[PDB]
Amino acid sequence: VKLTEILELLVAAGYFRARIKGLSPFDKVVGGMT
Amino acid sequence: MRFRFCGDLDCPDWVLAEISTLAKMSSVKLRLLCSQVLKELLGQGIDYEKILKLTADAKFESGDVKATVAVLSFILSSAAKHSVDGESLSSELQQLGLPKEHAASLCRCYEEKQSPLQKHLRVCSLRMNRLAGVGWRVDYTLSSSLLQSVEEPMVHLRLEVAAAPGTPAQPVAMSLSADKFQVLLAELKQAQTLMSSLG
Amino acid sequence: MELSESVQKGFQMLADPRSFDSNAFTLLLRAAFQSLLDAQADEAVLDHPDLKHIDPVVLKHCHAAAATYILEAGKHRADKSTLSTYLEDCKFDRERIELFCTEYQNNKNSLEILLGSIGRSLPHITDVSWRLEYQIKTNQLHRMYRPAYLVTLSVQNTDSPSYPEISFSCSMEQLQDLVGKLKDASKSLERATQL
Amino acid sequence: SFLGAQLPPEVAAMARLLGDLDRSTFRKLLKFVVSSLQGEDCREAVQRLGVSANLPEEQLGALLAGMHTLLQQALRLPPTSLKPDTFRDQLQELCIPQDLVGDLASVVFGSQRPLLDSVAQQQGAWLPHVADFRWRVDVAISTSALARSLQPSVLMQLKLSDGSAYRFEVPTAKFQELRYSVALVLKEMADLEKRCERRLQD
Amino acid sequence: MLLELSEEHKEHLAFLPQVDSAVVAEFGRIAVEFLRRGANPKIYEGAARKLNVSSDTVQHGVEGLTYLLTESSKLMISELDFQDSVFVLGFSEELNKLLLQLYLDNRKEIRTILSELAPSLPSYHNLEWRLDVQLASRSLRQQIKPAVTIKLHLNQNGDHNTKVLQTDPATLLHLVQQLEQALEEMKTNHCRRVVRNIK
Repeated sequence: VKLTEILELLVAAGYFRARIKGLSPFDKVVGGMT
Repeated sequence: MRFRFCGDLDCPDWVLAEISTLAKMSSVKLRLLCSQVLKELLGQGIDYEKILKLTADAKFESGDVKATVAVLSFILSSAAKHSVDGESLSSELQQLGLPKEHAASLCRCYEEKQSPLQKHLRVCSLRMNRLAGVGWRVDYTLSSSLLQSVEEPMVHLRLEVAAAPGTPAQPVAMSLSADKFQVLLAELKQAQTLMSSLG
Repeated sequence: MELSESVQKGFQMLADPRSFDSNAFTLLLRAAFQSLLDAQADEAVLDHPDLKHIDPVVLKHCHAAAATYILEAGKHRADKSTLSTYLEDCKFDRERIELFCTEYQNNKNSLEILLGSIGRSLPHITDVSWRLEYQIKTNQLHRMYRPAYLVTLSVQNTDSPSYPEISFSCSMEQLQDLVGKLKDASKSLERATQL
Repeated sequence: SFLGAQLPPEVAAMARLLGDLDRSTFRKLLKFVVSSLQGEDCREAVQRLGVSANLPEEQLGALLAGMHTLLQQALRLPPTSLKPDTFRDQLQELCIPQDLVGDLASVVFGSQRPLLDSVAQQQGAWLPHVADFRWRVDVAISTSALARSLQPSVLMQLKLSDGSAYRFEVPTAKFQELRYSVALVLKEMADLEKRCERRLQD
Repeated sequence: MLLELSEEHKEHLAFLPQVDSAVVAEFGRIAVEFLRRGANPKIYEGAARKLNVSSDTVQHGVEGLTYLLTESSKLMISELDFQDSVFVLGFSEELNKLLLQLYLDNRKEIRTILSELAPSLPSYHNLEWRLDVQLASRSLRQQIKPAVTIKLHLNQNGDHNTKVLQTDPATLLHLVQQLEQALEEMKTNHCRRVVRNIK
């Protein structure tokens, strides 16, 4: 899965809920963009 | 998402942020730093010189240090508040993304001091007042201008009461008739019987 | 519940058919409750024409005994089983045991509201209000550009000298901290309902 | 919605009680809510209404709490931001009966509103205000330390709305600093108003 | 926008070009040291004898230089507007560049000190809470009366004050609701425009 590229970006932005192991990929990506 | 050490709540965003600052230390010095904060929670003082001396490993700036001590104090106090075991704490810190070696180290120090922590946290729990001590004198009255012979005992009480730790006790001083004293002592004994039924 | 020898002797005289008939027992018992609960200090509360044949030293002694037992039974949340036990000990008959319980039950709620109104307590918070301002300038510093909250609590108690409003200011971090503390407190009330 | 993102529990409770309530009693209650907002003590009149309607105090409390919250949140909105059509629509999503909606709308938009606005504006104050300001201007001719002084000063006395009062003397070098400071703040209030009208109003 | 240097303030600063820039660097050091710690007039008579000028000449130059840095930091004047302000004084590029760096090095620290001067309102420090149930009194022997005991800690003028208070459960649910609506306001479009435009 290609998520690692964009989740590295969201963490580097300071959206740390991309680190939580338990949320679904949609919540991480779309939540982080919001 | 909800966590036991957070009190059956989702993790605060400042805690989840600064958990990523803990990962920046070695696991060997994250464990040493826990010991310094935990000593302070146990009332044994804190060694800022040592804290700064070891965190130079990671080249922390003083804003990193402040945030690191704050989050360790939160995690350890709040696990002890809710009586969370180190087994649960390790598993659920890992869910937040703390590395497994850092999770380990952090919880093997909590496991050692869990019991004395909770005894101290009960002593620190909110009080309005504390009775620091009692003094008393009993007098016998012989005669007066107001009554030619009296021949009655009288009591003086002084109660030392402390509003906050590290402060001198306030004295409450008063005088009582022997009738007022008798009824006061009898009432306090009834209160004590009820207290003993609760714990 | 303990009762002094003075109170017990007063009840032993109420238990007599000779000293008090069933009529006088009812009228004195009603006067006992009235003198406890009425806001009027009715000094003639004992001047009922059917009570007039009783020795006024005995009458006023049994009236204070009754009132004292009523307050002690009330304080200790006495159930009818407790009341009936003590009355039969004082040699009451089945008719007067019924009469005492009937009057006590009628007045029980008023007595318990009275006993519970006595005390002192902390200042009670009753309301809150807030202002949001954006900080522009000081005579020493330009471009402050930070929000502040101005909070006031309304307290409503007079058990000790006090001032009715507590005012303080919060930054964004201080108000977020404060709200978290009050929600932590509120979450503990919820847990206590699971007991 | 003007009630925010999630409906307050007291408003949801009240809105289901309204289905059982006679409109005569509703309009009696609404007067007590409005007059309480204007600061009038109503506790004894509410109690008489309770026994008159045969409402238990558990239901009075729920009704009064729910009505107060709804009016508080609506009356705090400017007429640009809540208007009769959108208010009426939003209240119908609560399933409030339409006749009671008309009574509520008359309170928020009718001739009651200007007195409510006046009371709501009083609550922005947090620090005390000047209630009175008196002075005298004196010249000292002689003093223990100087055969001739000839030096002016201003004695000032302030009374604040707090009920506090202060009497103090001002050197003329200190009066010049005070006068300068006050005129400066007045310039900077006027500049701030012009920033707001040209950027926040559009 | 630009600094309006008064004629006396200009006349004090006119000492700066009269001596080597290495001495002006020393004036810069001692200037910010006084802002940091407090002034010590005993140095002015030392520099006076070293420079063959009066002690008032040293004092005026240095205290004028401190005011230049203080007013620049108060305004947060830009580097471009700073130069346009300073070029009313005639001295050469080397001194102009020295002063600009001395400003930008220190404006953030000075602004921290200048923030302490504002009108001193009381402010929140901390809150403690305890869930109490009252079970008996002298007058009435069985009860359940739940209350939240609150201890509110406040600052003013650097002095801590504490107030002990009480709420019932339903009032505590009202308190959270109202102060959550307070925090929600900063997210509304109205307050967003203020933050966006008043800058």
